[PDB]
Amino acid sequence: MMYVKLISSDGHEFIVKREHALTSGTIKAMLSGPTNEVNFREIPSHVLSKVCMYFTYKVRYTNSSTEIPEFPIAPEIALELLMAANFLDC
Amino acid sequence: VLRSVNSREPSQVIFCNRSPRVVLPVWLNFDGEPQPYPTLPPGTGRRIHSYRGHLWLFRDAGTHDGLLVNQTELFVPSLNVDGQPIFANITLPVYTLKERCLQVVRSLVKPENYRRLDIVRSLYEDLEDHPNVQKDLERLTQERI
Amino acid sequence: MDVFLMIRRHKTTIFTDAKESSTVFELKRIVEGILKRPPDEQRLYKDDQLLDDGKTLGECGFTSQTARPQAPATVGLAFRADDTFEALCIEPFSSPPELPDVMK
Ligand SMILES: COCCOc1cc(Cl)ccc1[C@H](C)NC(=O)[C@@H]1C[C@@H](O)CN1C(=O)[C@@H](c1cc(C)no1)C(C)C
Repeated sequence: MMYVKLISSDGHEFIVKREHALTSGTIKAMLSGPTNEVNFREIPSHVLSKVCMYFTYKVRYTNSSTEIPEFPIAPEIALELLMAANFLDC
Repeated sequence: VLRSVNSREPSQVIFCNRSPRVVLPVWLNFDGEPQPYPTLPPGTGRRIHSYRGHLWLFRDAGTHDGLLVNQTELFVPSLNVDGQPIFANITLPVYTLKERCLQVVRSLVKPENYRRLDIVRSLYEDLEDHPNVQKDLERLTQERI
Repeated sequence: MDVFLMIRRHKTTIFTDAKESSTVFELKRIVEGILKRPPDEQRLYKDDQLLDDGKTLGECGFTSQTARPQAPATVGLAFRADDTFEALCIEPFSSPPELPDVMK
């Protein structure tokens, strides 16, 4: 697998499969242009870690007959995760 | 356009709720009006008597979040072979991360208070635009043609 | 069975999956492909406990029950600098803010 690095606003580096990161149309544009690193000045590590779990969840469970479990979100991060999901279009 | 066909041909069905949600089954009547049926607790089944050509869809009873049935939006009972009931497996879809966040924020904030959250105005309108069967029937009729 | 992991060192977090039957050493080969450090310059931990190369991830307690796509299990990683191994150090993620009043 090609991996890409997604870097949070506080400098945490998340290394995820490229195919997983391409779940986000926004990330696809930042990697392709009109590099294998993307910096998110506005997404802290407690939010970007959850976005990466969402990518893993989505690729695992898309087109699956196996019963799908709930993607869990703590109340404390919901507002910031909503703003990140809105920017990332995922 | 989206309505049950009045076949009068009995079709036995198992509603199998394989979701963690309380499920609202909805029957599209012969005029296309949604009729709600009694809810199913999480991980439970119910034997129900329906008819060939009848249209059903399934929602979260509390929020009207969309659910899948046999991996699609609509369930149509068909012919029972050797008296075997038709399985309707009701599952969570893979919600977008955005729709999943809107669900959690709607679950925590009274709709009078959406306007008090510290977010862009476009996101207030996304919170306020709750899932609704009537909206989805409008969408589904246009996708039909 | 696939197990879903976060392999963590300092400010680095790798999201990957592996078989329950795959070995600690085979996971070091995964980390080598990504961070370009050979297995013999790597230690892997479950919490504070050093894991043995020849053990399966299942035997080290990474199972489908505990290592899920939406809640992956954490593997600690330490590098050998020259002679000796650094202590296992994992930087915590940032802290969420206080719940707003209207979400309480
Ligand atoms: C009533 O008292 C027992 C509890 O009724 C329940 C309760 C649950 Cl939870 C499910 C089904 C049922 C009942 C037996 N069946 C139904 O309502 C089925 C499910 C759909 O196909 C519509 N429908 C019908 O009967 C229609 C119908 C009749 C004929 C002929 N053609 O259409 C309607 C006119 C109501």
